[PDB]
Amino acid sequence: KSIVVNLTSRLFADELAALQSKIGSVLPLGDCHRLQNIQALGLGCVCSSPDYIQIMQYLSKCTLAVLEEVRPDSLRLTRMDPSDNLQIKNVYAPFFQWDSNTQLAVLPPLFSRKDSTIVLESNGFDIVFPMVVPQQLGHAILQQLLVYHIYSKISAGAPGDVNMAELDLYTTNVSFMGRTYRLDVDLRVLDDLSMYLCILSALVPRGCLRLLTALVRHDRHPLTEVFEGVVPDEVTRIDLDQLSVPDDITRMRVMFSYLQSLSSIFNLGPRLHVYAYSAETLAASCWYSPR
Amino acid sequence: HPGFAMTVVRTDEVLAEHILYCSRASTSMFVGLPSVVRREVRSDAVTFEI
Amino acid sequence: NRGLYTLVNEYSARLAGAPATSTTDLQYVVVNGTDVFLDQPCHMLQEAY
Amino acid sequence: ENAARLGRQVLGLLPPPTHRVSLTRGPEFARGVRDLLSKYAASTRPTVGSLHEALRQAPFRQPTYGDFLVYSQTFSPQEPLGTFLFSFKQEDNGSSMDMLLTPTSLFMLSGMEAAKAPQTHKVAGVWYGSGSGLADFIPNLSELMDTGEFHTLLTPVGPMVQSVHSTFVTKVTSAMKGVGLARRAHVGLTLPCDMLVDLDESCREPAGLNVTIYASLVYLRVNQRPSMALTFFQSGKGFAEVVAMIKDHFTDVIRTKYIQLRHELYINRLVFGAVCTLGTVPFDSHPVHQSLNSLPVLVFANFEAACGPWTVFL
Repeated sequence: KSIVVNLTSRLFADELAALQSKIGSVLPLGDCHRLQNIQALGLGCVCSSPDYIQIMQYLSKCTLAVLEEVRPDSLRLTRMDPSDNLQIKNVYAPFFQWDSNTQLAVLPPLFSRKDSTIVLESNGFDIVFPMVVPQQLGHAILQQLLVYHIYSKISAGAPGDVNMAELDLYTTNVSFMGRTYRLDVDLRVLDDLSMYLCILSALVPRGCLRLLTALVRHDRHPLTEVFEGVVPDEVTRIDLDQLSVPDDITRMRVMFSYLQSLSSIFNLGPRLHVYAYSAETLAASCWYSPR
Repeated sequence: HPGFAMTVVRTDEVLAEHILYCSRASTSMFVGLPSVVRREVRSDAVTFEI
Repeated sequence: NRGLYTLVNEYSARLAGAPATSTTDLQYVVVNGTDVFLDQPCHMLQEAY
Repeated sequence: ENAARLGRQVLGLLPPPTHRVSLTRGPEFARGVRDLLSKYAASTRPTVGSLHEALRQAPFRQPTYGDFLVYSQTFSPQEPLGTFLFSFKQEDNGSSMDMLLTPTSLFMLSGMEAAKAPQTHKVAGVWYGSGSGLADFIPNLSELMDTGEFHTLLTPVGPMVQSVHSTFVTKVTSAMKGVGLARRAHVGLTLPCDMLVDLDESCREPAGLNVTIYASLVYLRVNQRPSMALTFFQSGKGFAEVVAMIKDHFTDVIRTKYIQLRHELYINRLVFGAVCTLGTVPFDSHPVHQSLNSLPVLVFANFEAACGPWTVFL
């Protein structure tokens, strides 16, 4: 399991020690054979105006690999098999202090570039590293930066609605494993989930009264009698008569499509299970299970 | 001086070189046989355990 | 509290209750007992020098 | 002499060499292909020596053991070998410790009722004299059950392989993938009959290759206090059915839960349960009933362990 990345021009002395640090790291790779160029590794086809879902869906359709050795004339990889024992070093920027016996995930990069990418000028192609965070932190790091991306669009048009003293108190401070992390924010990555979670935000109250009043019969499931008394009072006053029936179909053929493509991007599985970790050597043995 | 004295407690280690005397024929040992059990076959090397 | 021939058997064999570490800067509490050779005689006599 | 005996044991467990047929010379190609076909024809006949040669091809993947280190009062010396193990990792301890919760030790943290569990309530009290030594080490046994965050802290690990118990520190070895080899027998996962709820029983579904074991951790109230209840399931019906079958099992709990939530609504109170994927038993390997001291315990065989993330259901 070895992949050689040839370099037709030799490396600089500044670009060498930048990769001597990141000697163990998970990198996406557009095909799984070995004779590939510098333009193949990393997210450079999609990150170098980046969009979120195009990168998140790319990682599940990809073959990740692990650096092992950084030599001057070339680079050397290691293809990471399904359910394969390895040894991965924590080198990722910014630092998150992994714990042993966790479930690491692989996310697209969404912070600043000097932590994400390494700028190469020996060949003119900047390689892009992904975001390797524990699973419970990587989903709490994004259910706030998607909240922060909403209020930075409300206060851009209506600036009297959002208090900046309370917006940068909760959204940029994440506490996990008893440790508070302050995250760096100047977001053009999450400008599609904000336009999918909001284009789905209005159709759900219209959709549940349309679908509770359709499923009324003698053979009703008994639990839906109880789950009726949770929806608020204003949702139970929606006039469905202000729309036509051929317009009401397209508020389901579009409505459910933002309940599948928005759901099947968070249940994506390029994850790996660390089973041994040391906090000062930063080394971690694991196994990688796709999906 | 506040209104109370105090007592202090430490622990201190010593590298001591020891003398073990053990009389004749006390223990009786039972030695088995070495049994090689192969466990791992990689593409690079094959490891064993005795 | 037991009979003293049970305490002589327990002395050399089983390590006592939470002694110090070895070759660490701040003298932590020991664990995992892999290569840990500690002999404390103050825990049995209950005295300090 | 004794060094030559080991030379015969290592050279009898080596993998078979790959056939090197030279495709550049004339007669060397003819004598190398002939030894492929004088050797497949002697691996097909039903004689004993042909079956003697057939098992050296060993494409075996291996179990990956995890060495834990638990306090001895949160983990009994009387634990059956093959008990499932969880890991509770709420915070960073000052020392390198870990909290491993067996399903009979997580019965004392939960406080679920003994009408559900008649036999594992007598067992969980006779091993744990007060239940305080567990509950003293979790300061949030009410705020992690109210908000619904206890299942986010458990990571499933696997069955138990070795338990070196001592006075203050217990060494516990698990098997996180594959079939765990004892430390030599194969340790199968042991669940009580009190917790395991089958789905394949009925009054002709396909005999698939594989059957899976799930773990449900369900939030509920007892004595008007937050509690929970952990049950185990076993079926091979695919993921869409079982989540719809677990909702049928907990019909009587949800209807008695939202009588109180119809009064008042907090958004901390809506999340209900979480389904994990523990591992895969092979098909029609029936579990063998055993008893401990009288505790009905189903021990499986060839249980290889997996690890699924906790997915919510409601």
